[PDB]
Amino acid sequence: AKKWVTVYYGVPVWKEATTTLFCASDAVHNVWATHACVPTDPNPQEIVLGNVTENFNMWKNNMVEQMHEDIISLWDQSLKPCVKLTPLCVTLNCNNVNEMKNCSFNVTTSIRDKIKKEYALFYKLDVVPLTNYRLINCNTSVITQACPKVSFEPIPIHYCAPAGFAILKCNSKTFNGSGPCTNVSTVQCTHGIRPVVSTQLLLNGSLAEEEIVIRSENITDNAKTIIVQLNEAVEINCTRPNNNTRKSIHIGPGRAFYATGDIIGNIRQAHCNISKARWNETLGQIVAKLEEQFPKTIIFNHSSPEIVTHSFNCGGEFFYCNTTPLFNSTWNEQNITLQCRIKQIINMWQGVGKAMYAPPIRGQIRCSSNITGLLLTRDNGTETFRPGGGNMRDNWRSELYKYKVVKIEPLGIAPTACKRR
Amino acid sequence: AKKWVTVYYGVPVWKEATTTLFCASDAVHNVWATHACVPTDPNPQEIVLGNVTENFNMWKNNMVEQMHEDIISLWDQSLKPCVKLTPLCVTLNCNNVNEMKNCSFNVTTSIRDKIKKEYALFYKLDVVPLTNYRLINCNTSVITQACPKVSFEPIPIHYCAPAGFAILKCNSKTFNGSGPCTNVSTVQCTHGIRPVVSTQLLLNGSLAEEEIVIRSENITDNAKTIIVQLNEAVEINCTRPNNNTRKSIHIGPGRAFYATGDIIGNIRQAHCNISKARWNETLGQIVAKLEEQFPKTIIFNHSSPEIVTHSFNCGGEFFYCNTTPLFNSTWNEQNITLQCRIKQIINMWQGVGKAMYAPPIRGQIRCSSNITGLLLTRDNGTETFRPGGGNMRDNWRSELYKYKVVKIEPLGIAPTACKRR
Amino acid sequence: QGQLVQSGATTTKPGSSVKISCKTSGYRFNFYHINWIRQTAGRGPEWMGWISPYSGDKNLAPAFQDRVIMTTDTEVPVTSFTSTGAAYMEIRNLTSDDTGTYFCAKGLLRDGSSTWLPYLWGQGTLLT
Amino acid sequence: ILGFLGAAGSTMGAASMALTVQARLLLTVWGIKQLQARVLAVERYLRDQQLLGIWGCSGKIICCTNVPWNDSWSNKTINEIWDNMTWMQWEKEIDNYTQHIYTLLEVSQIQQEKNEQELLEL
Amino acid sequence: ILGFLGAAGSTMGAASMALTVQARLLLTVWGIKQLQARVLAVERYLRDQQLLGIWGCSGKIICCTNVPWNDSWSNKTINEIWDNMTWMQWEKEIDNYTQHIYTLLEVSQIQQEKNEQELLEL
Amino acid sequence: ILGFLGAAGSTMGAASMALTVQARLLLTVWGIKQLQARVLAVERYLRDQQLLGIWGCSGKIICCTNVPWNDSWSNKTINEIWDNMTWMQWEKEIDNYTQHIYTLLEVSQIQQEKNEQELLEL
Ligand SMILES: *[C@@H]1O[C@H](CO)[C@@H](O[C@@H]2O[C@H](CO)[C@@H](O[C@@H]3O[C@H](CO[C@H]4O[C@H](CO)[C@@H](O)[C@H](O[C@H]5O[C@H](CO)[C@@H](O)[C@H](O)[C@@H]5O)[C@@H]4O)[C@@H](O)[C@H](O[C@H]4O[C@H](CO)[C@@H](O)[C@H](O)[C@@H]4O)[C@@H]3O)[C@H](O)[C@H]2NC(C)=O)[C@H](O)[C@H]1NC(C)=O
Ligand SMILES: *[C@@H]1O[C@H](CO)[C@@H](O[C@@H]2O[C@H](CO)[C@@H](O[C@@H]3O[C@H](CO[C@H]4O[C@H](CO)[C@@H](O)[C@H](O)[C@@H]4O)[C@@H](O)[C@H](O)[C@@H]3O)[C@H](O)[C@H]2NC(C)=O)[C@H](O)[C@H]1NC(C)=O
Ligand SMILES: *[C@@H]1O[C@H](CO)[C@@H](O[C@@H]2O[C@H](CO)[C@@H](O[C@@H]3O[C@H](CO[C@H]4O[C@H](CO)[C@@H](O)[C@H](O)[C@@H]4O)[C@@H](O)[C@H](O)[C@@H]3O)[C@H](O)[C@H]2NC(C)=O)[C@H](O)[C@H]1NC(C)=O
Ligand SMILES: *[C@@H]1O[C@H](CO)[C@@H](O[C@@H]2O[C@H](CO)[C@@H](O)[C@H](O)[C@H]2NC(C)=O)[C@H](O)[C@H]1NC(C)=O
Ligand SMILES: *[C@@H]1O[C@H](CO)[C@@H](O[C@@H]2O[C@H](CO)[C@@H](O)[C@H](O)[C@H]2NC(C)=O)[C@H](O)[C@H]1NC(C)=O
Ligand SMILES: *[C@@H]1O[C@H](CO)[C@@H](O)[C@H](O)[C@H]1NC(C)=O
Ligand SMILES: *[C@@H]1O[C@H](CO)[C@@H](O)[C@H](O)[C@H]1NC(C)=O
Ligand SMILES: *[C@@H]1O[C@H](CO)[C@@H](O)[C@H](O)[C@H]1NC(C)=O
Ligand SMILES: *[C@@H]1O[C@H](CO)[C@@H](O)[C@H](O)[C@H]1NC(C)=O
Ligand SMILES: *[C@@H]1O[C@H](CO)[C@@H](O)[C@H](O)[C@H]1NC(C)=O
Ligand SMILES: *[C@@H]1O[C@H](CO)[C@@H](O)[C@H](O)[C@H]1NC(C)=O
Ligand SMILES: *[C@@H]1O[C@H](CO)[C@@H](O)[C@H](O)[C@H]1NC(C)=O
Ligand SMILES: *[C@@H]1O[C@H](CO)[C@@H](O)[C@H](O)[C@H]1NC(C)=O
Ligand SMILES: *[C@@H]1O[C@H](CO)[C@@H](O)[C@H](O)[C@H]1NC(C)=O
Ligand SMILES: *[C@@H]1O[C@H](CO)[C@@H](O)[C@H](O)[C@H]1NC(C)=O
Ligand SMILES: *[C@@H]1O[C@H](CO)[C@@H](O)[C@H](O)[C@H]1NC(C)=O
Ligand SMILES: *[C@@H]1O[C@H](CO)[C@@H](O)[C@H](O)[C@H]1NC(C)=O
Ligand SMILES: *[C@@H]1O[C@H](CO)[C@@H](O)[C@H](O)[C@H]1NC(C)=O
Ligand SMILES: *[C@@H]1O[C@H](CO)[C@@H](O)[C@H](O)[C@H]1NC(C)=O
Ligand SMILES: *[C@@H]1O[C@H](CO)[C@@H](O)[C@H](O)[C@H]1NC(C)=O
Ligand SMILES: *[C@@H]1O[C@H](CO)[C@@H](O)[C@H](O)[C@H]1NC(C)=O
Ligand SMILES: *[C@@H]1O[C@H](CO)[C@@H](O)[C@H](O)[C@H]1NC(C)=O
Ligand SMILES: *[C@@H]1O[C@H](CO)[C@@H](O)[C@H](O)[C@H]1NC(C)=O
Ligand SMILES: *[C@@H]1O[C@H](CO)[C@@H](O)[C@H](O)[C@H]1NC(C)=O
Ligand SMILES: *[C@@H]1O[C@H](CO)[C@@H](O)[C@H](O)[C@H]1NC(C)=O
Ligand SMILES: *[C@@H]1O[C@H](CO)[C@@H](O)[C@H](O)[C@H]1NC(C)=O
Ligand SMILES: *[C@@H]1O[C@H](CO)[C@@H](O)[C@H](O)[C@H]1NC(C)=O
Ligand SMILES: *[C@@H]1O[C@H](CO)[C@@H](O)[C@H](O)[C@H]1NC(C)=O
Ligand SMILES: *[C@@H]1O[C@H](CO)[C@@H](O)[C@H](O)[C@H]1NC(C)=O
Repeated sequence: AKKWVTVYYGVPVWKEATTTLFCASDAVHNVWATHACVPTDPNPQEIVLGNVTENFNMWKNNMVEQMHEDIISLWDQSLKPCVKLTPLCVTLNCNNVNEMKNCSFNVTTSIRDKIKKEYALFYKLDVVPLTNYRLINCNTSVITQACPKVSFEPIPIHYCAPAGFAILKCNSKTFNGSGPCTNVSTVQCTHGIRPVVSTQLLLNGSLAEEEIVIRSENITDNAKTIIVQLNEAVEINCTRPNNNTRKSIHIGPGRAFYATGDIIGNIRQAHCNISKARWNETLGQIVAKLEEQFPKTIIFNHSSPEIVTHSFNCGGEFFYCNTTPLFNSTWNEQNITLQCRIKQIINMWQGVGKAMYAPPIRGQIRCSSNITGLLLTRDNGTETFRPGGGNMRDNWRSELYKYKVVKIEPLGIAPTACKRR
Repeated sequence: AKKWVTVYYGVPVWKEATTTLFCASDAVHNVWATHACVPTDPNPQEIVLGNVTENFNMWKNNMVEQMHEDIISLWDQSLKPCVKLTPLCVTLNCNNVNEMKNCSFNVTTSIRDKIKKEYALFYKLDVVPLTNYRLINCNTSVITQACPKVSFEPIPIHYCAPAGFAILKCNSKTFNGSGPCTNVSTVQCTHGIRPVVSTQLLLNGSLAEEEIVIRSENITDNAKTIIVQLNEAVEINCTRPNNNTRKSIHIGPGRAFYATGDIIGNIRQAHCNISKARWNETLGQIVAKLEEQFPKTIIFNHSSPEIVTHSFNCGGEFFYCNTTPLFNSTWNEQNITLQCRIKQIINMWQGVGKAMYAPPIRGQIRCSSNITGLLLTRDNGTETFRPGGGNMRDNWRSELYKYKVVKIEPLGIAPTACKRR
Repeated sequence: QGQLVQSGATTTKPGSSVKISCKTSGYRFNFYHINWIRQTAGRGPEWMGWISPYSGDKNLAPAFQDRVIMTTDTEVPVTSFTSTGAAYMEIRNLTSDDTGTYFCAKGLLRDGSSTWLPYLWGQGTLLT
Repeated sequence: ILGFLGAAGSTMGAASMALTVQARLLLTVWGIKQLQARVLAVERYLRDQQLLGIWGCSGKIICCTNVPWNDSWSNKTINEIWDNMTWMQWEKEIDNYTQHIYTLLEVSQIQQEKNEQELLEL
Repeated sequence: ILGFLGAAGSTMGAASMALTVQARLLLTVWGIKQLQARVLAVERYLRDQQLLGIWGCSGKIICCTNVPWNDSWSNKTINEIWDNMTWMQWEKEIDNYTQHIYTLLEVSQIQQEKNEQELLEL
Repeated sequence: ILGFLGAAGSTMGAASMALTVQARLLLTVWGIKQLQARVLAVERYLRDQQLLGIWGCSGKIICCTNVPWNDSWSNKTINEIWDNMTWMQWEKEIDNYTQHIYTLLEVSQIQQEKNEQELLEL
């Protein structure tokens, strides 16, 4: 027979591409601005691609490089209207308590030529001696007070591909970071992802099915972070027991700096709690697969305060929990408690020259979370793994390993015995 | 025969229109933000329009009125994040050196209630007596320091017409500003245009083919600038030989004003150099065509410090070169050197109320450029031509004379002996 | 739709050579051929040959091939569809047999089968 | 052939051939300006496709219709149009009646599918 | 059937059936990003419709043409293509000549309405 | 006729005539708002053209199909519809089954070009 070209439109064929995704949320206002996202589809159309095998790689995946920049942009966008705490860069006369200092300082008020002497409390990590003190940032950057009405709540964010593009899933319940996934499905949007800012310990993330999996790029390369995913969360319970009070200080027309003053009741210690047994059985499960990739003995030690300690957000205040009572074991009732410090000024992500002041939360703080992951770093005759973190885009990468952006090219030409008149 | 209307789609017919063009660049960051332009097409499809004759006019051409506003917008856009030098508007106690003053002044530091006494150098054009001194702008406008990482480098910018529009070229190698060009070609984008900010002397521009051409609107009208285009560039060499030093002055949290302090080595004079012979043969060529439009004797004199002197940008600092040893001739080895002054504060283009502080460049400065144009202005029995400039949009106009925006209207109806069933 | 003015009435003597002009206006000079026709006292009308102001291409009858010098200038554009050009006419071996009225004629169309057909005539020039 | 708009100064008979060349290339300060021109490009294009649609020419490059050529528009012969005038010369001469013929093509298409609807009733 | 892209790993003969499923779903930091993807979606779509238009396939899902299958593109039989290879396997093998066949479909459409225009002259 | 939407309260038989009138006019705080409405206008329009395309009606204003009228949608006669009810009255009565008939038109078009493809195999 004879053969002519016949054009087909809408054929299942796709290329790997990189495009701008958009958000889809459910639903006062949070920093992630999830009220502004499209109302996420109540019916999430997941279509299973039978017989299909696709080549994934969570480490080249550009969705994490795009989400990470969206988080950084949402951070800067949320601090544009809020009050900038530049008049607080003044000489501080700080006391002690017994740890946060008791600092007093002259400040310009709503009237530009009258001075008041206010007092406030500042944690030692927020101040440095020049005795007289100052805020830690003043020789570095302008600081903006976080608006005391925007919430830091991680909200389930869905990432959707534009019309004419596609995201590909991977239902393989033992999938390691890269390679070919033999259980692929296409999705219009990703699942509910929470933009949890964390360090060393992945919080509130998505668990794994079947057994716990560990991932990496080149695991034999020591300078490559290890992303471990747990199959059963271990309960973590953190709290700041001090009953603090918030004071409004009018330092300008409408500019109201919220400070800390007086601890009602007992002075105590901000800390966390996880089960000694549940972290023992879970560290044992993490030890199991550190054999499937290695031979040797498995040593856990402390890190080599943003990165040295477990740093997250509990009710609004950024803890820095010493995780040495966590990674202190060698594998051939009881609560484990970490001593957490508290900062109010954070350098967010970069170091260009913008910091943020977290306004103090009134009363007592206690939050309960799920540690579902772990970011390790291996360094003789043994192998020691220390809590790493490496970079913040490893957090989103632990949740965007299942996904991958491809573009649809629906035009297809092929020969058949068919000629037009 | 009988005749019915038959519709044709995609017919070569265009109208003159005015639409928003976009940029296309090649490729730290420059003020022109050429990294943000579309990667310019490696294959520039130039299609020759045979038999076509189009009516051009570089003086009604709206691409220069649009580019000129894009330059002004890029200037304001590049100074939004940079530090604003309003605390420098303070009483200055200035010395001399032998010219730039040696000024000292109290300044608020990173701590809001402590004072330091800094010293710095400011050219006499940047200061005015109130002996005590101040910065020249303080009774006029807020000044923003140019970010010491954005470059003032003129980058080849391509202007492209949208889909459905067209730009028309003119390959006539003797084309004067207006009239009908008998060698037309269509282009998707313009050529590589450098947004060189200059005055009196066109720098680094596009030469002419065959002979040098002069242009104007109504050359008999004296109040109309003359744009002369050269066919062979004359080499200009400028330099600031003083070996200056940059000092970082922390005048706020993260706000670091870069000043000038101490001249290492010899104190000397910022100046330029062009060849006396090459400017003699080129002034002679400019004299040749000042006869083809006039009869008389051709006198060159000085202008009638932004406009009086040749003002450009050499390595980052804005010179103001006295061009009197340039235009001093009457036509019926040796270097010509101009005495250039240096400003650090410029009023950019407009005078609404925004000025820019160029941070000092460290070390020695020397740049080599090509003068390819000239902006003259004629004023008894003789005719004298003085260096003009007139307006900044004459600079882009010297490069956007070959181009013209037309819109495509591809629908065409016409009669043929053809009726549908 | 334009004028094709010619030269005057120049009368020389046999053996010499005469130059005849043909200045165009009001139409795109490059889009149409320029024909040369004459009517002598002894015959009737006789087609000599046309020249292409665009292609620079000449085609002339064999009876006038080794005598005629035929050239054109290049149009000076006035508008988008208007121009001003000139076509020139010379002859070699001149006699009193060639005495007659001579004109130039612009072509008829720009495409098809009657492209060069002498449509728009000049004014006439009386030879020797 | 000649490229994009290559036969702009050519006869209407020569330019009418290979019209798919001007049919292909028909479709923050820098960012907003560039997106502004991108949206306008699709609008101007779809207007022409909208017109070709309500004329029965949706998909055609050369499209014959039923509207007879009214000599009030142009009393010129076919030979003195397609073999002489250029496409830019022609539509300046028709410029006035161009809006009149757009209305004629639309009624000849609504009075063609309406006669077609009665045709398929049997 | 199977859904959106449901027959991506299926034979070209099975996937070619019910192609209207991948034809339907083809068409401030959050706001600008979302509007950026909305404009691009209509551009990529209209490019395919622009191509289908200048091929005579404007409105078709399966569209036969006149261009014969040059064996230089692929010397495979119809049976070892439509009953064996998948649509993603096929166009990787044709990837090079894909731009050559786009030019062939366009001239076969401009040399079809031009022969159609002479047909209706009688 | 009557203008844009001029026969909105008229019978379906009168409004069905001259439908090219509602077919023409279908296609910084002020700037972003205006560009927001410009992009949405092309999206809503192309959705209707996308639907008309995968029905074989790409280019049609009145388009007959193969799907028979299921009396479960409406047991009314043609005379008590086109000569009585208005176009806004009708589609409120069909509102439920409207999504069912969109699926029927799409399969009747994919099972028409597929039978057409076998037709041209001979
Ligand atoms: C720009 O605008 C100009 C002016 O309008 C266009 O030039 C004109 O083009 C038309 C058609 O393209 C020409 O009409 C044709 O004329 C030829 C005559 O050519 C023959 O005879 C010549 C002299 O005897 C001879 O030069 C030719 O030989 C070749 O060599 C020359 C070298 O000089 C080369 O330049 C030529 O191109 C030739 O290839 C040739 O032997 C005539 O044969 C044509 O008739 C045929 O074609 C038509 C259809 O086109 C058909 O209907 C006929 O039956 C026959 O089959 C046709 O009449 C005209 O002569 C040109 N010049 C003018 C008008 O002054 C130019 O094309 C435009 N270009 C663009 C890009 O727009
Ligand atoms: C942090 O440091 C702050 C100082 O910079 C502390 O604030 C001070 O706290 C002391 C108590 O520890 C207060 O002293 C008390 O004042 C009250 C008020 O009475 C006064 O007025 C009456 C008039 O009716 C007068 O008669 C009295 O003599 C007092 O002058 C008294 O009732 C108490 O007896 C006691 O004197 C200071 O007033 C208070 N100063 C300010 C400016 O607030 C703060 O407590 C420290 N906080 C922590 C957590 O360490
Ligand atoms: C612009 O004006 C500036 C003043 O506003 C000039 O700065 C001053 O420059 C002079 C020199 O010209 C300096 O004087 C020198 O100081 C050094 C430092 O030694 C001092 O400290 C030791 C302690 O170890 C002490 O024992 C000495 O006595 C000094 O007090 C001496 O080594 C020199 O001998 C000489 O005294 C000034 O210190 C300096 N002042 C400041 C604030 O910088 C500046 O040079 C001028 N620049 C130009 C280009 O004109
Ligand atoms: C992990 O998720 C839990 C549950 O969403 C978070 O606990 C919430 O914390 C906020 C603010 O502290 C309270 O308003 C909610 O009432 C809490 N919910 C529950 C069920 O207790 C917890 O803060 C999250 N952990 C991290 C690190 O983000
Ligand atoms: C004209 O162009 C030359 C060459 O691009 C410019 O010289 C450059 O100047 C920059 C900054 O001073 C240097 O980093 C480059 O290395 C220089 N290039 C060369 C080849 O020397 C010159 O500055 C331009 N003149 C003007 C007025 O813009
Ligand atoms: C406020 O200024 C006065 C000025 O006399 C000073 O005595 C006092 O110590 C200042 N307050 C602080 C907290 O430094
Ligand atoms: C700011 O001061 C701190 C003192 O704790 C010092 O460690 C840091 O290097 C300083 N940074 C700059 C930019 O001066
Ligand atoms: C933590 O895990 C428990 C146990 O499944 C679950 O009930 C709770 O919702 C989880 N919290 C989050 C924030 O995922
Ligand atoms: C994931 O599995 C593939 C094969 O299934 C293997 O090639 C790859 O090395 C694995 N990844 C890691 C990090 O071991
Ligand atoms: C992994 O890293 C080691 C060195 O750390 C190197 O020798 C090896 O080639 C790497 N393997 C891969 C697959 O990158
Ligand atoms: C904290 O202190 C406030 C008064 O400042 C009191 O009303 C509240 O009951 C206290 N809360 C606890 C848990 O002690
Ligand atoms: C954490 O708190 C929850 C609720 O208060 C409790 O059920 C769980 O046992 C606690 N776990 C640990 C390790 O403290
Ligand atoms: C963490 O705690 C251990 C003992 O539990 C202590 O030795 C270590 O110094 C602590 N880490 C830091 C950073 O202080
Ligand atoms: C462990 O912590 C939980 C909550 O954090 C608490 O209820 C429980 O009593 C603690 N157990 C011990 C032994 O401290
Ligand atoms: C700074 O202020 C003091 C105030 O006593 C004054 O004496 C001194 O002259 C000032 N410095 C300058 C440079 O004016
Ligand atoms: C600012 O002061 C200068 C003094 O050199 C004067 O020439 C200028 O007119 C003044 N401008 C205004 C707006 O006061
Ligand atoms: C200046 O002219 C010389 C000579 O042609 C050339 O080599 C150089 O690249 C030119 N510089 C610029 C910036 O155009
Ligand atoms: C340019 O040339 C045209 C004719 O070619 C003439 O009319 C016009 O005056 C010239 N322009 C100038 C500035 O002389
Ligand atoms: C040019 O200007 C002169 C006066 O300067 C005027 O008389 C003449 O009409 C002008 N010509 C044109 C073409 O504008
Ligand atoms: C300029 O001065 C610096 C020291 O400030 C010196 O290192 C450098 O060599 C000097 N350059 C010249 C050209 O003299
Ligand atoms: C300008 O400098 C270049 C390179 O340094 C040199 O070749 C040229 O001769 C100089 N010309 C003049 C006029 O100084
Ligand atoms: C330029 O130089 C000449 C002498 O070379 C001098 O007379 C004139 O004043 C200078 N121009 C200015 C503005 O100072
Ligand atoms: C002219 O200038 C160039 C560079 O500016 C220099 O190399 C040359 O020596 C100078 N010649 C004279 C005579 O000054
Ligand atoms: C031609 O058009 C005129 C109006 O422009 C109309 O009155 C006349 O009836 C028309 N004639 C034909 C034959 O179409
Ligand atoms: C179109 O109308 C205008 C009315 O001003 C008239 O001058 C022009 O001649 C008309 N066009 C034609 C082709 O007749
Ligand atoms: C096939 O294509 C080649 C170029 O790829 C061409 O030279 C040849 O003529 C074509 N043959 C057929 C039969 O189409
Ligand atoms: C396409 O061209 C490339 C050239 O690098 C060649 O390697 C490849 O084999 C070609 N494709 C086919 C299907 O032959
Ligand atoms: C009518 O539609 C119903 C479902 O709504 C279906 O079950 C029935 O078979 C259909 N009948 C006809 C004749 O189309
Ligand atoms: C459509 O469904 C609703 C279900 O609530 C029903 O009330 C309504 O009558 C239905 N429409 C028709 C025309 O029957």
